[PDB]
Formats: sequence, structure tokens, C-alpha cells
Amino acid sequence: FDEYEYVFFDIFDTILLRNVYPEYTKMIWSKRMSVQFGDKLTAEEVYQLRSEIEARLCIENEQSGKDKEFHYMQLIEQLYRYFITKKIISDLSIQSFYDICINIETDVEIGVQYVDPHWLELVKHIKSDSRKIKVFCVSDFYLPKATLYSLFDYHGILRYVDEIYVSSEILLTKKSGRLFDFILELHKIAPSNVLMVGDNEISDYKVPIEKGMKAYLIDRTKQFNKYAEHERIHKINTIVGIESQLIKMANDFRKITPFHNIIFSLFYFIKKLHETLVNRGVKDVFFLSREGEYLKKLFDIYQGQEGFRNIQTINTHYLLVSRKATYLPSLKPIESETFNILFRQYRKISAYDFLSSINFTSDAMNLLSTELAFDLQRVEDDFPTSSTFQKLMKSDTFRNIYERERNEQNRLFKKYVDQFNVDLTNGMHIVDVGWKGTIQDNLFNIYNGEVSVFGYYLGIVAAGEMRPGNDKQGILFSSIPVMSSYFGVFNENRAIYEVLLGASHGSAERYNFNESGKIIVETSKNQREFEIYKNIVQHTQQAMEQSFIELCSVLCKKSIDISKYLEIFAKIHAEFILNPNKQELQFFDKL
Ligand SMILES: [Cl-]
Ligand SMILES: [Mg+2]
Ligand SMILES: [Mg+2]
Repeated sequence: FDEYEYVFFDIFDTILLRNVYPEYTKMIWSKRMSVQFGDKLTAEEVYQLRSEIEARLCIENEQSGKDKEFHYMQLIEQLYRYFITKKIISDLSIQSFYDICINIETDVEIGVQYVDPHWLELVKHIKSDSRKIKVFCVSDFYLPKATLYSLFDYHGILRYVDEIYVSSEILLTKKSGRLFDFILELHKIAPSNVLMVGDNEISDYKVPIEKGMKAYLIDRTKQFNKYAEHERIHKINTIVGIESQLIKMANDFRKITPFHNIIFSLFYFIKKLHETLVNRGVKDVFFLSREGEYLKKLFDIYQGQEGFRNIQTINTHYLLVSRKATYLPSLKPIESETFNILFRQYRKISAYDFLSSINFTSDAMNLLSTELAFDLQRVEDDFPTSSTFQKLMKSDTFRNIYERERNEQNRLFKKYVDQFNVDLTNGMHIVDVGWKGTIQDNLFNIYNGEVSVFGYYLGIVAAGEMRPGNDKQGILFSSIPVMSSYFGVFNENRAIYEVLLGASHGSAERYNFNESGKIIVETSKNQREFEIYKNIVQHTQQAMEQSFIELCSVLCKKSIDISKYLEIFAKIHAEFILNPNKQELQFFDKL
């Protein structure tokens, strides 16, 4: 050994290593900023704008008596110029625009960074035994010192470091050597009492040796080869071999569970849905029972696999709703209600069917049938023109129970929603499989049009009562206004989505309070639907969760627009709908 008072460590590719090549973090930040601001600019246009500004400040700071370097606030101030002149931002000051910027990049770095385990035992040795050595960090970088304080604290290594010196705070670099002149002068260090340790031969050895310090150059040929082949594959707008990679990933999953490969469609839905919610500025989203239980499960996972930590993170809830629970409170007063939504698909029904669809109780059913001398069980060929329907509409007992239970369920459901701590002032944002968005039409009526409702569906084949304030969206496929690209692929045999997206509980029936006044949603326990999930759907739901993670490690933390490869997902989907092999068909009939 010699005898050093200070050990100076380079940061990047010395202490912190990246899963991606270092330039890819500005591309990922570019894609996430393009989603952040309304897709006004593409992921590549914001990235080109960052390049043009970064190399601009380098040349400008160079010939201002400073060194070739830029502070992060200088980049953000210029970005605020282009954004506000091109009308990309609105109601956004410079300070809040900086917050979104620095939080995307801080989460981006956190997602791909990892500390060198060799550096950990090393810095532990330095910070232990007995003789007291101080540990500094000198890095040529653009992020503020407070940002690298955050990263080191998050990695749990800031306890071994005593100072952090970044070229962005004083705009002096290790390359020019002036940053060394500043640290040695301020701290009053004798050069020969410093051991510099880094990966660059110029900035971490040649210049330190010239300044009088002892230096050690560690080898990174194995780490920079990993960056070399990763840059071969991941560019700003493409990933080479992504088609064969997905298709190969789709050949080995097929025997896991029957119809295991719709998980690729669900990943496209989850990834494009998230872009749409963040683009719309959505902070709260509701997943509808019961098909939405597994959809929320995958959406909560996805945000965790993308590294969303402090920005572009969405709170998700679970709204216990069913067609039956949401239709009654949405109706008009009996003087105007025609029940057309119920009569457009069901006509050959019984009074028991009708009184259950408008969600009457068995006591009301056992009183109306008993009072009006009709059979509750008897099914009619045309109920809207039936005698029993004409009897009910005229009966005052019906007319009493109708107004009482329509206004109560409306009051009880609305206070059930208030328990979720969501401000419907900006809008109620809902996600489901759908096809039609029936429940959404009910929800919008329940609030009497005072609440803007936004629907986001896996697929949409029927518009229903779409109108201003009642908006619907088909993420994977839609027929509004026109059929979207590859409509026939995902619409064909679309029943498998309802099968594989079963929930663990019963269907939502009605709303009432518990003991204290808090609203409890009663569910109908259908024993055979419970057995289907427990013994079949639940197992395949968790087997697809694992293949969903592997799709995440290949498609999360990238700069790609997922919509550019919908054809690849349409390809994979068709290979088991246009040719579903052997027993997969018999599994479909069982449930
Ligand atoms: Cl450096
Ligand atoms: Mg370095
Ligand atoms: Mg990692």
C-alpha cells in the first residue's frame, strides 16, 4: 500500500453501471416525455431536440470562458422555450415543467442502474478497519448534484461517500482538468494525497497524473461490450429482431395453459392504455368488476415493471358494478322510462326476469305477483306488449317501489363512489373489456350528465349511447368511427377474453349500508362460477402473469411506440384463433 488521505471515485461505469447503453436513458426519457405531453411531438422529435440543445450548450459554454458542459437546468430552460412557443404546454410554468422533466429522468436512471458489487466491498474496506480515509466522487455529468445524491441514497451507498462533485454545478470538467483544480484548491488537498479511480483513461488517469495525484484505471471492456451489442439492437425508433423475438417467445408459451398467448394482446392493451391515461392527464382510473380484476392486476404490475415511481404513476381502484346493479338507479321516472336498453336485446323474458333486471327485491316480486294475480315465473314471447307488463306499469304498488328503489340506489351508489377519494370534477375514468360499454352508459346517466365519463375498452364493437360527456375508446380494436387496423383478428372468437378474465368473487347485486352507514356491495354467490375460477381460471391467470413479466423485461424501459408493431401482435393472435390446436377448443366449451 501507499498512504492516501482521499480516494476520488468516478461515478458512471465505475460505481454505477447501467442495464442499457448510457445514451438510451435520454431516449427513454424522450419517449416518456412524448407520452407526457399529448403526443404533440414524437419520441424521436423530442430526442432530436435534446441533442440539438445539448451540443449547443457545450459549444456555447466552451466559448464563454467555461468548459464544454451543460447544467440540467440549462437544457430544461431551452426545452421550455420550444414547448411554450410551439404551444405544446399550457398552464405550465417553468418550475413545474422542470419537476416533470427531472422526475422522468430520475425514474429512468433508477430503472436501469446498478452499483458495482466489487466497488461495494472496496468502499466498505475503505470506510472500515481504523485509519480514516475520506471518499469523494468526481464525475463529468449534466445532472445536478442533488440528483446524484438521490441516486446514491436510493442505492444505499451514500453512507460510504463524503462528497459528490459533478461537472454540472460549476461547469468545470475532469477532461479539462479544471474541475480537479477546483476540488484540490477549495479543500486544500495536497495532490499526492489523492488516489483517483475511474474507467476513462483521459479524465480518470492521464489528467489526474498530470495534476499530481495517484490514479488507478480500472478496465471496463466487458461492460462497454454489453453497451455495444445493446446499442446494436435498441435505437430511438426500432428494436432489431423484435418480430422474431416475440414470435419465438410466442412458440414456447403455447403449452403452458390453453390459450396462453392472448397475454401478448393484453400487454399491448396495458401498454397502450397507460399511454392514453397519462396523455389524457388521468391520475385515477377504475377497473370494473368482474373482468377488470385481472386487468387491474396486470396494470399494477406493468407500472412496477416500467419503473414508474414518482411521475406518470396512476392510482387504480376496483369498482364493484354489474349490469343489474347499475341499471335501476340510472332510469328515468316511470313517467318517461321505456326500458328500451333492456328491450333491445331481451324480449322473451318473464316478470321474474324483468323485475330482477330493474333490480327489485323478492318481497316486491312476491307482492306484485300476489297483488296483480300473475305468475312471476311465466315467460312471455313479447314482454313489452304483454298483459303482465301493462299491469305493472299501471299498478301503484309497482309505481311506489319503483320511485323508492330508483332514488335510493342512486343515492347509495353515489356515496359508495365517494369512498374512493376521486375527484370527478376532471372526469370519471373507467376501463373494462366491454364490447359495448353498457355499464358506462348507466354510470353517465346516474350522474344526470353532470359528470364527464371516459371509457377505455380492450375492444369496442358497439357505440351504445356515446355522446358528449360519454366517451368510449377501443385500445386494442374499435369500430368507432371506422374499423381499426386488424379489427377482424381480435374480434374473432373474442369470447375467450371473458373466459380467461374471470374474477374471484360473485357478481355485484345491490347497494346498502352496513352497521355504521358505510356502503357495502352485496354480491351473489354462484357456486359454479366460484369453482370455475378456483380450479381453472385462477391457475391460468397466474401462469399468464409470469409470461407477462417476461414480455415486460423485453418491452418495458424502451423508447419504442408500441403501436408500430400491432401487426406482430395481430400475427401472434391469429396463430391460435385461425388455427387453435386440438384440446384448446374443448377447453373453450367447458366454460
Ligand atoms: Cl466521467
Ligand atoms: Mg465514468
Ligand atoms: Mg436493475
